[PDB]
Amino acid sequence: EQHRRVILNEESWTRVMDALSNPPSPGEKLKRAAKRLQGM
Amino acid sequence: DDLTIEILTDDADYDLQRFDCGEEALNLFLTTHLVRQHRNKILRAYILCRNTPERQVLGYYTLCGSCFERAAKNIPSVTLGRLAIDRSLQGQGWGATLVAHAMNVVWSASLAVGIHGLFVEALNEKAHTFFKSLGFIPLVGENENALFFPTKSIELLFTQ
Ligand SMILES: CC(=O)SCCNC(=O)CCNC(=O)[C@H](O)C(C)(C)COP(=O)(O)OP(=O)(O)OC[C@H]1O[C@@H](n2cnc3c(N)ncnc32)[C@H](O)[C@@H]1OP(=O)(O)O
Ligand SMILES: [Mg+2]
Repeated sequence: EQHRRVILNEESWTRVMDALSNPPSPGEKLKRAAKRLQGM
Repeated sequence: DDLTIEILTDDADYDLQRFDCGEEALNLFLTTHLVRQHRNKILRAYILCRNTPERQVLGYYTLCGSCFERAAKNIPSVTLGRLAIDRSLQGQGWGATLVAHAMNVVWSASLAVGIHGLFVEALNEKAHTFFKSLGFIPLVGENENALFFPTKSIELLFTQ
């Protein structure tokens, strides 16, 4: 049972709930990693 | 490049003994536990290797289906439990590409069955800073060593 059941505290829960309603815009670093993945 | 990213292939042999990412726990996991756990369906192992018949592993990641719940509603997700990059390839942007490859797998699976997000395990502070630079949302208290990236953000990355 290695991180297959995330039992979130109320604050950690809201962070996720909020990440789903307001999804982060992919940053410049992540976009670079995705450009590398394209060429493979 | 010579390097490729693939799911471990069940009937193949990999060069693993030489691997060193600078953390004994990850090295050990690769050279003694990764193959048995993948084959027993405990986790899904993905390998960054040289694309030669000798197949020299230079990095890996693990994936497992999971679900987040709270205390006193459930969300079905995927967890990246382990990520490692061999010393030789460090400072070359390979670790992030592995997380991006991870994100493309999780996205694909959401499109097929319905998965809402990607969770990650950050055991030390150096990793915590890594996933945060990739836009992972840091969780608090009991969930300190976990960060989350929604499927919708993953979708944006390969769609935008
Ligand atoms: C903890 C200790 O003191 S040593 C123990 C080591 N710990 C671990 O291995 C734990 C697991 N490891 C991790 O969390 C991560 O894989 C880390 C911390 C090892 C980072 O691995 P890296 O592959 O070096 O990171 P990444 O894939 O982003 O690329 C290396 C860096 O070069 C940069 N980079 C990106 N693309 C490229 C490129 N094409 N060329 C050159 N540099 C690049 C990135 O900005 C990246 O920054 P980072 O070092 O802040 O991550
Ligand atoms: Mg690298």
